[PDB]
Amino acid sequence: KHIISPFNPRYRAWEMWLVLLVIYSAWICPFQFAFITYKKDAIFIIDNIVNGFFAIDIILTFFVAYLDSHSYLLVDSPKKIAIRYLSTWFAFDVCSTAPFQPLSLLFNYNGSELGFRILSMLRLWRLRRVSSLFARLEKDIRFNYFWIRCTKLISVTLFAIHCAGCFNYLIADRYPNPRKTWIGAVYPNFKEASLWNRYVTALYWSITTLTTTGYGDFHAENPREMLFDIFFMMFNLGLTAYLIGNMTNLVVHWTSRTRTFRDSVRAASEFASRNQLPHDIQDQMLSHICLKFKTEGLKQQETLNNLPKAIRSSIANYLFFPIVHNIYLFQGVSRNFLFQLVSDIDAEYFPPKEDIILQNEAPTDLYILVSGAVDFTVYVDGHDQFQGKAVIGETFGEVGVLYYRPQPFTVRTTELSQILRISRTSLMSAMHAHADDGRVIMNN
Amino acid sequence: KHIISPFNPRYRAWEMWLVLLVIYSAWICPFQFAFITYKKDAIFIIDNIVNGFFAIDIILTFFVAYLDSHSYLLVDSPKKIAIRYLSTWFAFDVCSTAPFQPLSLLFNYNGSELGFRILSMLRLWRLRRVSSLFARLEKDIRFNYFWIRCTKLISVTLFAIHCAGCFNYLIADRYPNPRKTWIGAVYPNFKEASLWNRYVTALYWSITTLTTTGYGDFHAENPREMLFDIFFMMFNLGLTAYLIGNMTNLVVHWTSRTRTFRDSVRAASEFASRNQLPHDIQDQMLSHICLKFKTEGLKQQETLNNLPKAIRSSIANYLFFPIVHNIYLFQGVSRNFLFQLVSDIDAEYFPPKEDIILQNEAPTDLYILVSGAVDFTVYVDGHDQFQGKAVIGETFGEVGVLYYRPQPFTVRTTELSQILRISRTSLMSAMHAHADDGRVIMNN
Amino acid sequence: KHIISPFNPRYRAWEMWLVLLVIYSAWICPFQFAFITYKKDAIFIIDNIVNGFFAIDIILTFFVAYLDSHSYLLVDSPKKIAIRYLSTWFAFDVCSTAPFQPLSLLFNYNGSELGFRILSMLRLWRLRRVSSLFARLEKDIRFNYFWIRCTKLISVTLFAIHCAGCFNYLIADRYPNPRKTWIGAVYPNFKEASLWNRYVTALYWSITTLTTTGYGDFHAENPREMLFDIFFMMFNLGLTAYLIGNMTNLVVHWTSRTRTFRDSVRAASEFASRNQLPHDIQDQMLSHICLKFKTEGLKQQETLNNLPKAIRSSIANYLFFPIVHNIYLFQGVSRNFLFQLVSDIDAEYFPPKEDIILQNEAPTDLYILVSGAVDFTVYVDGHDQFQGKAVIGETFGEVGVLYYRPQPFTVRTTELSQILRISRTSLMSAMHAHADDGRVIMNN
Amino acid sequence: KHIISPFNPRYRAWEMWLVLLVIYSAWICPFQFAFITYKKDAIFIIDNIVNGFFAIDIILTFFVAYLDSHSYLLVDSPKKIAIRYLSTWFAFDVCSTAPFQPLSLLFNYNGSELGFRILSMLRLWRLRRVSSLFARLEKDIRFNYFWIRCTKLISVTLFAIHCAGCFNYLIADRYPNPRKTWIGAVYPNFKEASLWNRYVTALYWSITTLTTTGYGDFHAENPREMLFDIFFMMFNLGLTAYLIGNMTNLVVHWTSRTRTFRDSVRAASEFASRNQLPHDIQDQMLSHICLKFKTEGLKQQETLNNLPKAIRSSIANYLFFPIVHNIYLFQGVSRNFLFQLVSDIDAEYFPPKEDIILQNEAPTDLYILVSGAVDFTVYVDGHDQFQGKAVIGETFGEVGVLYYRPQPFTVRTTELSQILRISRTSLMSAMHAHADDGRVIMNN
Ligand SMILES: CCCCCCCCCCCCCCCCCC(=O)OC[C@H](COP(=O)(O)OCCN)OC(=O)CCCCCCCCCCCCCCCCC
Ligand SMILES: CCCCCCCCCCCCCCCCCC(=O)OC[C@H](COP(=O)(O)OCCN)OC(=O)CCCCCCCCCCCCCCCCC
Ligand SMILES: CCCCCCCCCCCCCCCCCC(=O)OC[C@H](COP(=O)(O)OCCN)OC(=O)CCCCCCCCCCCCCCCCC
Ligand SMILES: CCCCCCCCCCCCCCCCCC(=O)OC[C@H](COP(=O)(O)OCCN)OC(=O)CCCCCCCCCCCCCCCCC
Repeated sequence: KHIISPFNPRYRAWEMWLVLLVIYSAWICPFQFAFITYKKDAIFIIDNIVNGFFAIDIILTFFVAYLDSHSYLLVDSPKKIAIRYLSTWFAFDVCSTAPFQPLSLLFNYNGSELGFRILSMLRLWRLRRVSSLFARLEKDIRFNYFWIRCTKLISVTLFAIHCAGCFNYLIADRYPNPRKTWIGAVYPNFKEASLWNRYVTALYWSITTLTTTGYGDFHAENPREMLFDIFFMMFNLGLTAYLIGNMTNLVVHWTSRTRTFRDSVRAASEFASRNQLPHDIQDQMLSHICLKFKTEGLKQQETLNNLPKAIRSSIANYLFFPIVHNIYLFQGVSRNFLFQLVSDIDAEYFPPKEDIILQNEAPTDLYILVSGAVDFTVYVDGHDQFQGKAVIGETFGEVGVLYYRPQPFTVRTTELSQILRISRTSLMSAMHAHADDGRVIMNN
Repeated sequence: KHIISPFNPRYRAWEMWLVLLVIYSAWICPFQFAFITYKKDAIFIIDNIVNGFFAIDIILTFFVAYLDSHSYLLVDSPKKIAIRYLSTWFAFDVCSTAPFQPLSLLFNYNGSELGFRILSMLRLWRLRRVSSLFARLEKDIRFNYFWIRCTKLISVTLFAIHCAGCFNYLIADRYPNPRKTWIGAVYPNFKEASLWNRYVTALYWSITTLTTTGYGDFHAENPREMLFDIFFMMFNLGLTAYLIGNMTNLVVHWTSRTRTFRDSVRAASEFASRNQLPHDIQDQMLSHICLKFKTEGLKQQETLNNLPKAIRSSIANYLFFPIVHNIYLFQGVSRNFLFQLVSDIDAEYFPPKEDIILQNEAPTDLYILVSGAVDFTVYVDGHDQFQGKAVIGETFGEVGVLYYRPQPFTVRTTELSQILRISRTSLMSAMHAHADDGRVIMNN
Repeated sequence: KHIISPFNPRYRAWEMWLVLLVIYSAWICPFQFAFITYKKDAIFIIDNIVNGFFAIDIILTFFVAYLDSHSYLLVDSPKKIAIRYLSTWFAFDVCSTAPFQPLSLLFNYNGSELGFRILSMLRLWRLRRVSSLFARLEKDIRFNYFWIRCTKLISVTLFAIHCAGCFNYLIADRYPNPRKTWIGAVYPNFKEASLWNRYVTALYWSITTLTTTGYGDFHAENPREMLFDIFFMMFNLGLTAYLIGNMTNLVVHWTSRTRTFRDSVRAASEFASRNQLPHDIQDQMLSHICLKFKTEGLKQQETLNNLPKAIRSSIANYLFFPIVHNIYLFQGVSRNFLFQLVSDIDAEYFPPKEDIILQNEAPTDLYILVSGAVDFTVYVDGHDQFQGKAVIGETFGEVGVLYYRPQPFTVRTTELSQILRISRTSLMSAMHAHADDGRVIMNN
Repeated sequence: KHIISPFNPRYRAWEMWLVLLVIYSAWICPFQFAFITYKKDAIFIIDNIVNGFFAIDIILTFFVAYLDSHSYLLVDSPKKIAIRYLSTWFAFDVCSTAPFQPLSLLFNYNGSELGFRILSMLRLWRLRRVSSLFARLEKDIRFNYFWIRCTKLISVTLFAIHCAGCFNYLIADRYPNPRKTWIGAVYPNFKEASLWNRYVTALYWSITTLTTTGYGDFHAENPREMLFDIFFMMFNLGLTAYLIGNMTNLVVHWTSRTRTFRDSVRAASEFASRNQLPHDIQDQMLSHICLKFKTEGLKQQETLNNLPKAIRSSIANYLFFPIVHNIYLFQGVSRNFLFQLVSDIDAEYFPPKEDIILQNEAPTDLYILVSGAVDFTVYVDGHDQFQGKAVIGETFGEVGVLYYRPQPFTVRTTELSQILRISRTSLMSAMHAHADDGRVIMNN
């Protein structure tokens, strides 16, 4: 219709500008509540320009498409747009837009009272535009997760230091008795003096109790600050148990790859020590785990067991398709038979001096050497050698279909392919009875 | 029999009222132990009305059915009811009901002594009605788990602040020497003065050491408070290691859905970067993981692999039964053959521009388009198109039973069904040899 | 041979007595190092009786069998016993037995010096008998794990409070300058006075910094205590990060059963809300998860998938063997055919009003009602009913071997057995072609 | 070519020497920044000898092979070596080598200024040689993981104590007002006195706030130290939430073997208590879990399900190959038939008095006794006995191919082999129709 979708450029840059008017309007919202208690006319225009840019956006979000939850498609219908916005965030977001301190200055008051500037704390209710941006950026795959989760953990404590260093200056500044307050016991005057733009003393108190260091030079004196310190030191129990529990969740997400690798190396050194294995086979099982971690990641088979059928079969056709193409065992065969390279477990990456195929074995699989070198041997000491692109196991459908002639083992560092009795024995039926003819030509 | 079962309304509202008489009777139980040490006749009637409502419930729970543990059925037998209650919570719950301070006032005493009002601390033994309600509400599926586990974590610390701010006023109030106590060193009188209903000073001390802030304005002076601070600061080691360990368990339960999603996106970007994949296939595997998370949740296949046989087969008959009904390949077929839509993996939700079926493939499955659109193509650039309810893979049991004619790929956002060679090839035997006749009519 | 095995009664009660002489000899080992610096003749006999009971056990452990690591059998050979004990714990355990303070009093000294009573700190090296008992009791299945792991966490901190409250009294008691120490700044004399058997002041200092409360009434004054507080406050970083990390491991072991239950309920309420399921099928899938948790535990199928072959088949022969015995479909059949009740998935426990078998289905399984009641119905509203021990699905090998006549659904609370086409169709071969004869007699 | 590979001995010992010149050059880098503010000529030669050994290594790393990331092979090409080093760590590592304090002494200055010795803090940028050594040693399997991860956790806090105890002495030493600083309020002079080589006071302040103990004897006085304490106490929130989250990760890696063992024992005692099993079968299922943990580890089947095909088949040929060799059922058979001992589940280790084979069962497997003893019995009380190397189940391919004659059960402690109907029934095809002849000879 005549509705703008909630995507680029005239809306995802307007929404990024209203975030900068929430970070500002949640900094001066408890700061002018305590320190700058005049608010005559100097900052008065910025807090009304900003409050005007949040009245436009009440109008503007009756024209956004909102991306329906049960259909996963955009809704372009100005009635269902309207009933949704009027039921979730209209009675909440119009109570943060109507001016109480600027506009209702004209009735009787002087722009300052206790139960009249507390109504200006509803400009902290527009913080949901920032909290619903951290929820959106966590699922955006082009943004990091360790540096969004810590930005959410930093911005919460920076707001808890600020909003409780300005709520403990109001208890001291509005005490009818003399300086028997937390700041008055060491700095006896602290008013109309001591450089009001440097409120570092009020933040130094808040960081000392939120981190639970506690020096005791600033502490509660009157029973008004004993109530506030009880309600603040119960908040800091819940805060530091939330930062520690979140950083514990992040360290586990940090170091889970290197820890489950050191679990499987440990479990394969417990196995080769209980059974008193020789050193010549313990090195073959430990060099393989180290090379599987360097090359195949940690969970690669679980990664591409979730791709449906055609994302997986298109990965295996960019990868090693001209490897299985130009070998002699499939030469002059049709395109559609070498379009079944969909069960190649090509994640081999064998280390040097590792046996791929033993001397005699149940001949389960052929291997295709992608890059590297392999040296055949016979029962005591023989010598044959395969080159950098050949096949090393093709005598599992011929005169030795119950045995193996050589015992190959790598020399440099070799990547193989491992086609395993599902595309030569369990693929009798599709095409290519010609492959069994191409093998006997090489044996002359 | 004549026995009331432990369910609604005359028992699950009576049990909710005795919880409010435990929250009260665990607040004034250490409060009148220390501050209001008179207890002449003012609060005396409320602590005996409440103590009478706990004598009724000793009688009443000889008539409750209790829901046997090895049979999972209610026991209505007034003898086995009686032996169970007399062996678990009778010698414990009659020691919290007999009045020691009210009733044994009449022998010799004045209602106050050290070893006589400590016997009134057995009214803290009725706290098991609250602790066995948090265990019941955690397994009730109509109550939340993140806001029951934090209510249990708040009520434990609120009781630890209260019961140790009233046990450290008794050490100061009952010290025979003058004000060389923790409160006497700063407020030298603090007795018969300083507004006894405002005991905020005793809670301000307890919150300062339980959170381990520690200001040092209130500290131990005499060796009676040095013993109590040792036994209290060893409790706060075990308390804050229990709140942090529980909130770490809750944050892991909070953010496990978005963290294992960002693990699988990371593992599929490590795979497409080691193998140097082109950008045109990396976008197909990354847009699929993002859409599988939005629609199929996280573990949906593990959810409905635990439903037995008929909960699962009734889900698949409300869902997409008139989808597989009115298509041409099953038209005029019996009801009982299209009552085997029990292996439809209908959780497709394919993104736009994703290939469902390649050009040539092992023809494993037919697909039924539920909602969306799909455009067929030929080897270079062709064009055919399926509508919003048709079948896009039905040539896997006919003239191309070893191949595929088109290569379909989505355009809008499409949900499919994927019946896969278990209800057309491995269902030769039940019924419907007519389905192979309905296909040749559409090919004319 | 003539060797005692390391088991009951004359050795596992002697070893439990030497543990009580380690708990004692690790309490007075830093206590007489600092406070009771005389040690003339009063406690002198107990520290030599105890030191004699540890010289017997050097002799005695040349006659213990020790239970070999690679063979899991006891070694009774007094030579290999000897080489093992002489290589692990002989040069360590004879350095904790030879008396330096008692026995070498006779050369020149008065039983006290700095570099002579530090050699009596090697009586802390016999703590390995306690540390190797916590490792043994953790794998003993008749002892708890939550109350052994916390006893190890309590005994470590109780020793860290004691051994660092006695090492910070030696810095104050042996300072050549006057009372400008941590205790001397508030209690100026503190020597030959202030009730030496009450060293609570030295423990009150240690608990204040180990829990990191910190009051500042006792702090370091001289640069000897500034060095000790640096080496102690680096130990308390490693200590409280070890208690919090261990209690986090215990809370996860505490509450893993109720948390993964609330994960699977949540995942099945996300599934029934995205697909807009009716309320009459959402209650069937949610009442089943709640009853599977109450009765089948959490992981029962993973429990008895690890028992080898005959522990599992003997569980299923005590359980529900006279259930499958005396039914009509196996009546007059041999013992060895109803000795194949080894694939009965009897963990049914169906809730009320849950459908077991639909109206028409692939007839996969028969069910045997163990306890409860079941009511059959026909397509709209019919009525038949099975009793408390009958068979409800036996028409899957007869005239309806492609269908189902009724649609049973529970009424009370029912436990079933579910034999599923592996002991009636895939057991044609063993015995009992008579079972197909017993079915046609009941149909007359 | 003429290029040295990054391995032993002339490079992996040169790199270990430059680590000792980073540990030194990150200790005196903030130490001479604050305390030794002269730096005339005494330490001047060591900070230029060290700065010369880091100018050699800028030259030397244009000749190292670097082990390519996508090929896992060394690159010997002096052009691609050069473009890699010039793009990662050349503009970073030449800014830490050019002398600013020594070499630019000759222009105008006296070797000390604020914005001139801050440029000597770029000698902290050579710390990446230490941080990239902890990343390398974590994946080296010949080094431990619990004592590399704690060495990284100790070295971070030792640097945070040092670098913030020297940055808070510069605020006190360079304050133009008199001693109204943190150290000046208690030690009023502290300059040209109080033993400058003992800066323990500046570390005692830093350890008191980093561990959040907080005594209050040293606290901020001027508004320069109130800014530094805010920026430091926000760092200590992020530091102690990183040490606790890392030690929680290490304790879970510490005690995961004994915790999942106590989970499976608990889950098998919940199962044998709900079903009211007799004590004679509960002991058989609990003694088996305890012996499977002692011998088979925790995850042994998951260990050797990842070895490819020939590491696994060479483990089973060193292990129990002369066990299956010299038994009567395979005597005089070829080598290649007893080269298929690749499906032997030899991890039995049965406890005493445990039934291996019941009286009548589906005869699924034969067993070969490796070490131990086994006693046969008949239905009530019979007696036969197998020796220490015999076969105990071979009547599953003969006259009782639907039954079992004895019911063996162990007596001492027995390890078996369990060949299970895949090498006698599903190996009809390879060789050895002679094995069925060798069985009838033993039955005479
Ligand atoms: C130097 C100063 C300069 C800077 C000055 C300030 C600049 C401000 C700039 C703006 C900052 C942004 C502020 C808002 C950030 C957004 C916050 C947010 O999104 O947090 C939401 C968070 C939800 O949790 P999260 O982990 O995101 O959940 C994921 C799954 N939903 O939820 C939270 O935030 C949770 C926070 C934890 C709070 C714990 C409270 C525990 C309370 C326990 C009470 C105990 C009982 C007390 C009773 C005492 C009575 C006697
Ligand atoms: C009122 C008082 C009354 C009572 C008085 C005292 C009575 C004493 C009675 C005896 C008490 C028993 C004492 C011994 C108990 C046995 C201790 C034990 O077994 O602990 C071993 C434990 C091993 O760890 P655990 O988790 O058991 O391992 C499981 C897997 N192996 O290992 C541990 O213990 C670990 C302990 C943690 C220590 C952390 C140290 C961190 C160090 C940080 C660095 C310090 C040095 C820095 C130097 C660098 C300079 C910058
Ligand atoms: C206005 C301000 C004041 C307002 C006051 C309000 C009045 C209070 C209202 C009453 C309401 C609260 C009533 C009490 C709460 C009831 C909840 C409860 O008790 O829960 C039981 C809980 C069970 O544990 P949970 O983890 O739930 O177990 C799950 C699996 N069973 O178990 C627990 O809760 C366990 C408690 C944890 C404590 C652990 C600390 C013990 C450590 C001791 C260490 C000693 C070591 C000694 C070392 C010294 C060495 C020298
Ligand atoms: C007795 C005294 C003697 C003194 C001797 C001194 C000798 C020192 C010799 C040198 C010692 C080593 C120094 C270098 C340390 C080397 C280790 C290192 O840097 O490692 C990097 C480490 C990496 O992280 P790790 O978890 O290993 O990652 C694994 C997966 N990549 O990363 C880290 O280490 C991370 C650092 C810790 C994290 C700190 C978190 C702080 C964040 C909070 C900041 C808040 C900012 C607020 C913003 C306010 C905005 C207004």
